[PDB]
Amino acid sequence: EVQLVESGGGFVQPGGSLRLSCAASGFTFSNFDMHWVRQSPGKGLEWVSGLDHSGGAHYAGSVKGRFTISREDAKNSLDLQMNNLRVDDTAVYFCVRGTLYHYTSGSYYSDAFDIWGQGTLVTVSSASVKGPSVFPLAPSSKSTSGGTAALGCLVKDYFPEPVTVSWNSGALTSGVHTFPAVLQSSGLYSLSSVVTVPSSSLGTQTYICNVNHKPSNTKVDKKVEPK
Amino acid sequence: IRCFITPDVTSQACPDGHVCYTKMWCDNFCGMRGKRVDLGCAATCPKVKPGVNIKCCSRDNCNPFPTR
Amino acid sequence: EIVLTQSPSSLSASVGDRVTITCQASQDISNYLNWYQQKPGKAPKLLIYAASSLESGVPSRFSGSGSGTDFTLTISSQQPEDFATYYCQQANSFPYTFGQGTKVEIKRTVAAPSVFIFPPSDEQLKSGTASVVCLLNNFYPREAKVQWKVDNALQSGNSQESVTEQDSKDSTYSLSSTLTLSKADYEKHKVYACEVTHQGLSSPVTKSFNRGE
Repeated sequence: EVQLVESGGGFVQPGGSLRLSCAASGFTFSNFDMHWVRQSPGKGLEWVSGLDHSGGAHYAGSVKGRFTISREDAKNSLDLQMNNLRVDDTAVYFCVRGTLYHYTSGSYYSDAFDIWGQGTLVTVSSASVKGPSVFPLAPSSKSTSGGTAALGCLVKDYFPEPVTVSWNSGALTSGVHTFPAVLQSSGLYSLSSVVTVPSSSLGTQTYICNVNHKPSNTKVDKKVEPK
Repeated sequence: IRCFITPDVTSQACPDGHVCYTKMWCDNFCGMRGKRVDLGCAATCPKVKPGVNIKCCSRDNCNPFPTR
Repeated sequence: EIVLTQSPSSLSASVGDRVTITCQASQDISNYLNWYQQKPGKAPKLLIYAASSLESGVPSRFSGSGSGTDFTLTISSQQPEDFATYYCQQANSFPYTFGQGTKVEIKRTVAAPSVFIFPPSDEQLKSGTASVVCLLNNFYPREAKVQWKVDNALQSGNSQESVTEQDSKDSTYSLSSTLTLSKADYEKHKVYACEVTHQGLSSPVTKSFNRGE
C-alpha cells in the first residue's frame, strides 16, 4: 500500500515560516525523486520543488530564495521549509512521487507524478485566528404550506479555512448543500450550509448544524427553528 | 520463492509466490528507450495482453534484470 | 517556462458522449506529456504518460494522442465517474508546468431554481450587522443572475455568492448569495427582495420579506 501523508500545514502572517513534512510508506523512498506541487483556484496546479533520488534540488522561480526542500531517507520523510511567506503562497500543498520506470536502456525518473498525498492547506494572511459566529437561516411557512422548505446555517467571519459542517451529527445528508466559503474584504471567510426538507418537517423534525473550526478549537451546534 | 522485484531490482522473499517473472512491452517511449521491464513474483505465471512478453521461472532469483 | 493551454476550459457532456480535450505547448515537448484527472477535494490521479500510454487500471475509453506541440485526451464513452477536471503536464524541461485544466460537467435538461430568502437573525443584529441570504436550489445550467433590492434600490458591492459543485444525483447547481448591511442600515428599510433570472424562468422570480412583518 503506497502512501504519502503530509503534516505541518498552517497559517502565518506575510513574512512568516512553516515546515511541511511528508511521510512515505509502502515503497523504498530513497530510490525515488520526490516533489511538492501546489494548487489554488487562481494558480491552477504549480510544481514548487523537486529533490531527485541523487540529492539534486530544483525550484520554481516563484519560490527561489524562500523555500528549501530536504529529505531524510532513514525516516522516509520529505520536508519543505517555507520562509518569507507571501499571500500568493496560499494553496493546498501536495507531496508527490516522481515515476521510476525501467527499460532495457535503463532507469528513467520523474516522467510523471504517479503518487500524490491528500494535500495540506497553507494560508498566508495579515488576518488573525477567529472562530465563526453561526447564525440560523430560519425558514418561515404557513401551517398549511406544502412542497420543499429550505433552512440553513450562516457560518460567518472565521479565519483561516477550513470549517466542517454536518447536520444532525451526520444523520442528515439528503438535500444538504454546503457552499464554498467566500473571502470578505475583512480577510475573514463566510460560508452557508442549507438543507431542503418537506415543508411539514419544520413542525416535526429537529435540525442542528454541527460546525467545527479546528484552527480556533471552536465547535458549535446550532439548532435552526422555524420563525 | 525469492525473486527480483522492480522498481528496486532487489531479491525479495515472496512466501506465497511460486514463480518469478520478467515482463516486457512497448510504451510510447519504446522508440527512444526500448521496452519497459517489470520483474516480480506471482502465485502462478501471470496472463498478459498480446503485445506483452512474459517469461516465468520457478527457482530463487531466476529473473535478474535482463542486461545481455 | 513552457506554457500549456487546454481547450476548451470547460464543456458539458452526456453519459456515453465522446469527449475531446486538447493541450497546446508553447514549444516542442516531444511526447513528454501526462494527463491527470482531479475531482473536488481530491488529489490529481495520473491517467496517461508519454502522451498515449495508459497507467494500469485506466479504462479503455481513455486514450491520448499527439506529439510536439499538440496533444488530445479522448474519452470515447463518458461515464459518471469521468466528470472531473483534466490537466496536461509537460516533463520536457524545468520547471514542470501544467495546463489550466478542463472541467467536464454533466449535460441535463434546463431546471429552474427554487428560490428562498432568509432574514437576518436577532443574534446577528445584536452584534451590529444584518446578513440576508438568498438560496437558488437545484437549477441547470449554472448561469444565474441574483439582484438584491432594498426598498427597490439595487444593492451592489455588499453581497457575495458561491455555487456548489454539480450534484451527484440530479446534475444540478445551487447558489447562495449573502447581502450584508449594518444593523442601522437594515433598520432604515422595509422591503428586502432577491430577484432571480435564469434560462428556466419565463420571467424573473422575486422572493421578498418586510422587516418586522
